[PDB]
Amino acid sequence: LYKKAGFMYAFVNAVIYTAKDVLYGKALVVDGDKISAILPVEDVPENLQKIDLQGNNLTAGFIDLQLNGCGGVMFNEDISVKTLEIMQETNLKSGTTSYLPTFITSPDEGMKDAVKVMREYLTQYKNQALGLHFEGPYLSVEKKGVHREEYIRAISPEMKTFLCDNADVITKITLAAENPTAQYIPDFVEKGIIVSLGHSNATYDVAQQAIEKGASFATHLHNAMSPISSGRAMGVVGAVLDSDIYTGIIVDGLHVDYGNIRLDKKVKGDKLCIVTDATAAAGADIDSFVFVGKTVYVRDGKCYDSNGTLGGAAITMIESVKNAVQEVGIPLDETLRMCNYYPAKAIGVDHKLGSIEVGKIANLTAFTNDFNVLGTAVNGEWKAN
Amino acid sequence: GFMYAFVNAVIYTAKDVLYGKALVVDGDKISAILPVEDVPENLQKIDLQGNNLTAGFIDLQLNGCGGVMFNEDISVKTLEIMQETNLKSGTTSYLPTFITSPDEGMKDAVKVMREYLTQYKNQALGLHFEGPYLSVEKKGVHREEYIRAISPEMKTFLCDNADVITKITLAAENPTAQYIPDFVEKGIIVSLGHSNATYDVAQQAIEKGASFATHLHNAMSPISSGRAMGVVGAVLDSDIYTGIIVDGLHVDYGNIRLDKKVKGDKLCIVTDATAAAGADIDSFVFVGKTVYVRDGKCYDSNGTLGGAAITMIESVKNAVQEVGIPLDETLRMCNYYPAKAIGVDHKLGSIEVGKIANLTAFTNDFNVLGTAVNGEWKAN
Amino acid sequence: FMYAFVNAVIYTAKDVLYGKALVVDGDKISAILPVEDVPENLQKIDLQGNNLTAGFIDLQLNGCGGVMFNEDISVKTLEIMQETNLKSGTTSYLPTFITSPDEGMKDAVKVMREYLTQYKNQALGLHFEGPYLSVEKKGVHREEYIRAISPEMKTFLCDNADVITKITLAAENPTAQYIPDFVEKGIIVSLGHSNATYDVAQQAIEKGASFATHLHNAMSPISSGRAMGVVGAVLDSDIYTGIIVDGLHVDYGNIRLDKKVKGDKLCIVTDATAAAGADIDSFVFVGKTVYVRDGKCYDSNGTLGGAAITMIESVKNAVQEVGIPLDETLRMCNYYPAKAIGVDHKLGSIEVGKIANLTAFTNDFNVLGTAVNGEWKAN
Amino acid sequence: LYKKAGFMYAFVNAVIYTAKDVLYGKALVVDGDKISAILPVEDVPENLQKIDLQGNNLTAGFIDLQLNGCGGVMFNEDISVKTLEIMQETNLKSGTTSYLPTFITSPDEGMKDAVKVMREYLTQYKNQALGLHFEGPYLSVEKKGVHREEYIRAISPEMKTFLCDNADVITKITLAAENPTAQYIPDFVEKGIIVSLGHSNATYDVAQQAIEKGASFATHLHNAMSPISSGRAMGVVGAVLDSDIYTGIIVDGLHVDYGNIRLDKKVKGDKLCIVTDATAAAGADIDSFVFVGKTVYVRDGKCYDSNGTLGGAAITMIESVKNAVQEVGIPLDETLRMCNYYPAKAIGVDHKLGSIEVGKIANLTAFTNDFNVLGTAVNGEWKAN
Ligand code: NA
Ligand code: NA
Ligand code: NA
Ligand code: NA
Ligand SMILES: [Zn+2]
Ligand SMILES: [Zn+2]
Ligand SMILES: [Zn+2]
Ligand SMILES: [Zn+2]
Repeated sequence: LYKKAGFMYAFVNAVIYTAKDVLYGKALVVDGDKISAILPVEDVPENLQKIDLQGNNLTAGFIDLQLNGCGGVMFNEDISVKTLEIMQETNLKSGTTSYLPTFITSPDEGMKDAVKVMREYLTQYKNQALGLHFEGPYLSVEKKGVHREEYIRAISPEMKTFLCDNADVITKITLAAENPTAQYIPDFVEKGIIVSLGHSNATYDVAQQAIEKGASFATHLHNAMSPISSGRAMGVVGAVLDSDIYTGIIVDGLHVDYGNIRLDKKVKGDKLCIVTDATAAAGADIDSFVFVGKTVYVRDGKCYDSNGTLGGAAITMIESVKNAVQEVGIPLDETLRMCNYYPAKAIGVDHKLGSIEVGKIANLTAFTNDFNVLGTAVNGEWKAN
Repeated sequence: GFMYAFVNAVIYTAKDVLYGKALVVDGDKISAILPVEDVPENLQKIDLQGNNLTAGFIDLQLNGCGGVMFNEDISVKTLEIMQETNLKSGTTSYLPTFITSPDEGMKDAVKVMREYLTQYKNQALGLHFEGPYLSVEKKGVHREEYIRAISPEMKTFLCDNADVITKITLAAENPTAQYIPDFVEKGIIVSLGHSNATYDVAQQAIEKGASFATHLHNAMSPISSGRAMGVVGAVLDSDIYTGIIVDGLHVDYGNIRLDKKVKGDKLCIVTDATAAAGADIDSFVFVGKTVYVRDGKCYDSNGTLGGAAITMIESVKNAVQEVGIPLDETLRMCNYYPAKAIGVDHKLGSIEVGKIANLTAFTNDFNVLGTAVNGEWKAN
Repeated sequence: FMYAFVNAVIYTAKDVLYGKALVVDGDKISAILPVEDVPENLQKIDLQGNNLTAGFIDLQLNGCGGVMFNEDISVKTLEIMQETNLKSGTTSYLPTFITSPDEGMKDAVKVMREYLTQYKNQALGLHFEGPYLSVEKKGVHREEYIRAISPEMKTFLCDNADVITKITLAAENPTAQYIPDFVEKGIIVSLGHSNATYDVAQQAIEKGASFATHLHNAMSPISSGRAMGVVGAVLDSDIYTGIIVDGLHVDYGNIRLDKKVKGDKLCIVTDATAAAGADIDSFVFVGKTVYVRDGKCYDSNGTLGGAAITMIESVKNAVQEVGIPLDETLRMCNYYPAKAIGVDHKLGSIEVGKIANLTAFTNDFNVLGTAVNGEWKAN
Repeated sequence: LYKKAGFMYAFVNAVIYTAKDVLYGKALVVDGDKISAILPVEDVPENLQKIDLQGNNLTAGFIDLQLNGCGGVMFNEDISVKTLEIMQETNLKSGTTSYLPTFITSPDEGMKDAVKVMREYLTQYKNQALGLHFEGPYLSVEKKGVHREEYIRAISPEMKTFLCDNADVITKITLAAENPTAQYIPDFVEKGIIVSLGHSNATYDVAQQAIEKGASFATHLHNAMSPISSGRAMGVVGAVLDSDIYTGIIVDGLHVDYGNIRLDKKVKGDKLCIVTDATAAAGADIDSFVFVGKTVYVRDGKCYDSNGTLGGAAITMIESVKNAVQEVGIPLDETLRMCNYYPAKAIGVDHKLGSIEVGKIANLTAFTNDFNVLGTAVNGEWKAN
């Protein structure tokens, strides 16, 4: 009624990266919040409103599976619907239409606050911030990174019930394979929570046991992980590489050498996902921020604490696309799949998001060949950058 | 040597698709491939506005264009017009194609090719004699009264003039095929075409040295049964390079899908174009036969097609949008593979340092922005 | 009853296994395990380093071992064809009943249904090749019997779909209107003996046809750049297709091209006749005299009337003359035909829980024996 | 020459692994020391005597690029032509027809003795022991392994001249990328010596510099190398993997976990070579041997000195083929290439050795599908096991 869902409109004069094809000479019709039609550009009804993308690129909006903050805010430091709204709006400037608010190692009280804020946000917004990613606290202090040792712990039976009871707003939990909490991996998976390995010093065998129990993701590969340290000690890194699970990797050139990403892409193929792991530094100009009481300084696109340990990243998805194409040498269409289609599959939202197919949600990103985002559509709502 | 740079382009090198790079031209050569932010500040830049840059296209079968036909006006001026017309659709090199007709015109065409080559490099490269040593059953629009078998005198003439003859298309069942080893030894590419030969007779010609096949499917014995594979089957079941027309009228797009799957990096795109390409005409004459031009189709009185009205950049669009070949692979079918098919790939057909700066810039709706020929840039 | 095959290279359809044993339990594949883990007291068949794979499935087979299903419509014929098949590694097949009067078709349905009350996973179901063909591509099929289906015969076939696996018909025959009806009833529809244009053949595929019968043979070919025919529609499609690999029906070079295009959709069939696995000089095939001279079956005019080849002989030719790798060739004889007719959940590959229909063979392509429903019999 | 005159014969009833094809129904004709023809088996000239391989496999003879000893002898301990003859004869029992005698970290005098012995051996034998592999002494103390710290050193200009002057009998030198000796890599390469990286704790950058200066091989990947220890520290292992050089790897399941081999094969493709790194225990039944003053014990397939340091391998090429096929999961035809064709390419003898093609040398191995060697041909001369 009254065109509440909007007039139908069409993107024209774009190269369309659908995830399965690269389309030339086609137009993309949006109807309400859905991708309506993909048709020859000269068959678009003359009465449709048209967005002329001037020969640039159009793809499904990026999905960022690990995001602690951006645009000057941190979810841990300000647990509110407003923070989530700010992060969503900031993400659009870099082509990211959905994300997982990532809430790291901290007391039980804030975790329950996070659950309340997520459920409140989800009464108002769909297909944007999708669900919580609890990164910690059930980690290993030997691979704590910037996480506070005093909060790294094993799960109580009551907290296990709490998280299972609230699985409808929890997309992912990152935990250590050797933490006693790994006993509950089948319980989490049964409730629909993605279990991901991270901040873990486990051996190869112990990591594979957690994968066997149902862990299906690995959090920022190489960072805070036991590595392949010898021919006979493969660690969490080797376990993740020598498996079929999806894995996230940061492509800022600072967390992981581009050479390592080249190797990891050859091994992992269509199971390697790009995440930002971004902080308040991303999409803003700041000199420091607070991360669960620890001050993280921002200098030269590096986010590090006073001892030089990296605490998140300052990168965005479209910047990550550019680095993967230009420095890692991944072809553009495959790089895009690592930012939309593969993360969608990794958390099981791919029936409605992550690729350009008729009937899926019109979450979309337009971008140039020098990797500037021109605009986004979220639920069919186009907003130029 | 004048130096300048192309910037703000996606560069298709034939081996890579480069983002964030610049291309530096020095005289007639590709001098450097650099991060765009490392271009020396004293170089003028051509800003390609985010569009595409690739090696200039090479058209291995081109009868005419821009309203002229090489058979009808055998002159250096004709070759100059064809070259100038070709630039508008991204084609920086071509083989002037001279079809079935009497000996005297063939000798004129050799004289004109030599005169052209006293002046021009890396443009019209050398003659493609298409015929007359063909078969009458697969003549197409070629004149039956001129289809013949070669005399020892004309065999000597052609080998004596191999310095300006790039390719000869002949029929595998024509007695002229006995001379395939002679032609190849003199440096002439032998192409199979206009031939009704059996599979076995075609395979014999390939074994003797034929290394190309002329507009696959058109004027060829087909695969007519499980047991009769003909010339088409011999070409497909071989390692030879093959040309194909991608106008959607000479060959069904589904046939091109199959042939690409079989032939991979041996399938080249040719236009086989006529006076109608790059012009707005309704008919033209082709060795005395009028050929009508209607809706991109060139056909004679019987509806036999006589060449095409297509260009290389239009063929690129059709291969990408109708056949489903990826852009970078389609471009290779228009520059890198034809370069290799005729042995000019050491200097042309790909973007690498030290090769000739024959370049084509084009948009994603397949309009050519301009070309460089021997490093000299001209916007369309 | 439990036993294991040991000392074999096991082609499972997904992997080529070395150092493993295959345990059979009753009629099922029970376990695949390291050979040194097989208990001492478990009975073992030692395959002496030779090859083991899922039994072959022949989707087009008119007769063999001296008998023709059309000519001798009986359960005994199907038993003879099955036991003959085992000698060349073929554990399941579709009895193929060609273009002939309605009454014989009804006889075949009765016989097939009676056979299936006694035998499982062997002769699977009928292949009716014709009569709804075209006279321009009749081959040895009798022109007088090629026809368009009546509403009464359409009802009979759909009523008896429980024993009809496949129907081969021509895309330009008016019978093609009923392709969705046949498909809804569980009958595979295959294109064959058809002079259709590309467009009319693609129309039949869009309507539900999912197979093509002996590619190149009795089909309109790709006759030009612009006329792709039935051959072109099948190749430029995602449907399964059968091909004969006897070197007489189709040039090996054509099979090379067809394999390059169709990949995992190209299935090997024998299209064999009474001459396969027998020593006869001629036979009559629906009134047509077919002479047998050194492995070629042809009528007086020289038209091929079926083949004298077996599946293991086709494997050899596919490997040695076409150049297809052994593991891929075997898939064209078990896994891909199982998928083409929808029995791949129980047959066609070596996976735990599937039926133990198995074939053991040497590297010069002699069959050492078979298991059918787990029951091993050496050649 | 009162040895047997070279004649013509054929192998029939074999599956032939040529390195480019797997042939069924073919025969292989030998003429003198050359592969003469590959023909349909029915077309074999009827006058020829025929070896019937009874349906088993036939491939080019294996080339072992790292071999310290076998059959009860160690080249370091008995620097003699007789030692090289015993190793070659022992090698035949496991399908290996060529090898590089490996001489480890030792004083200059022994190195000069080895050059002397290698040159005299090559006056008598072709296509067998091909030339020396000097593994050390220009290594690093931090990754010395079983090599004596007191002998690890940097090369003098006189010893550098000696090695370069004798490059005609030296196939390969393994050195550490951070050893000052690495400055001479271009000199060694210009003289025709393969430079391999090994026993090196170098950073990724220093290792890539050595590769840039001409190093084209890496010695037993993972073993005695700096690993990829984090996202930002890729070490020698990462430099080798993220390059196009050939590298050798031990496939005994004890030096390198099979999962690591899986990963390295996915990364390296046709650049990964199998070596044995074997010792006097290979092809013998001994409980110990001496290796430059140290007793090395043979226990449960392991070779280790009294303090438990690994000192070579007890594995043969055919056993490694079995492990690569059954434990790593590499297809048989690709596994064979890692044992003949790729090592041939790695040291530049592929024009004459390493594959079954007409005109190449008839160095051949016949083996069963339970990976027992039935026999070999060396320079066309067949000898059954
Ligand atoms: Na959830
Ligand atoms: Na020439
Ligand atoms: Na059925
Ligand atoms: Na040397
Ligand atoms: Zn973390
Ligand atoms: Zn022509
Ligand atoms: Zn038939
Ligand atoms: Zn070592």
